[PDB]
Amino acid sequence: GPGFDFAQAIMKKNTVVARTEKGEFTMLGVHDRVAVIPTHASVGETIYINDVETKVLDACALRDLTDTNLEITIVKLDRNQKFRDIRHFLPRYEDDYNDAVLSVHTSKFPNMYIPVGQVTNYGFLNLGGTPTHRILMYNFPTRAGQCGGVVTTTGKVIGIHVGGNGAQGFAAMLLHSYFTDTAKHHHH
Ligand SMILES: *[C@@H](O)[C@H](C[C@@H]1CCNC1=O)NC(=O)[C@H](CC(C)C)NC(=O)OCc1ccccc1
Repeated sequence: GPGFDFAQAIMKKNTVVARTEKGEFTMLGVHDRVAVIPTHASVGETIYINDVETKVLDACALRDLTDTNLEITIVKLDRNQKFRDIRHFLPRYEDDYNDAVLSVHTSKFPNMYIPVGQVTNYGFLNLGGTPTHRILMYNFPTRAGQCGGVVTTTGKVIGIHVGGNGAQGFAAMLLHSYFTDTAKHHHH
């Protein structure tokens, strides 16, 4: 069946409730003090993490080389706790997946597992008015309150939930190379 045990281990050790001016989002911690949140959360200079105001030391809204939104924002947080390093659970490449789980961690839903079934590399989506790339699709009627939700199969953390049209849901891909130590460049 679905990898419920894996999703639960990821929720236990690597998720927190994040709250911006746009409301609450499940937030996946990736390594050290680096986490991700859907870009439409509109992250600013500070953010609530588990209802604790926290300094946002960096925020990078990912876009691809066509200058198209990827709907992922990576943040660096001023907190004492380190996140378990889960980078080795991220996919190297784009892919399709079987029998995935969507897990939510908010105030309203502290832990929440939804089997969404098959996940297809959808590609381009006009995501409520914003052209977006690298989208994963599942045939499940996801709802408000689920954004940021972590999409997993066993051994792989494959994306975070960003939208849904009433019949399908949509996640932004997570790729391993989003989080490697790289080069020295001016990004703001
Ligand atoms: C989470 O903030 C929320 C989840 C949507 C909401 C309804 N059901 C879901 O799964 N995301 C959005 O509302 C999202 C925000 C954009 C700025 C990314 N917009 C959205 O989902 O629009 C509906 C739609 C999605 C895909 C094709 C056509 C319409």
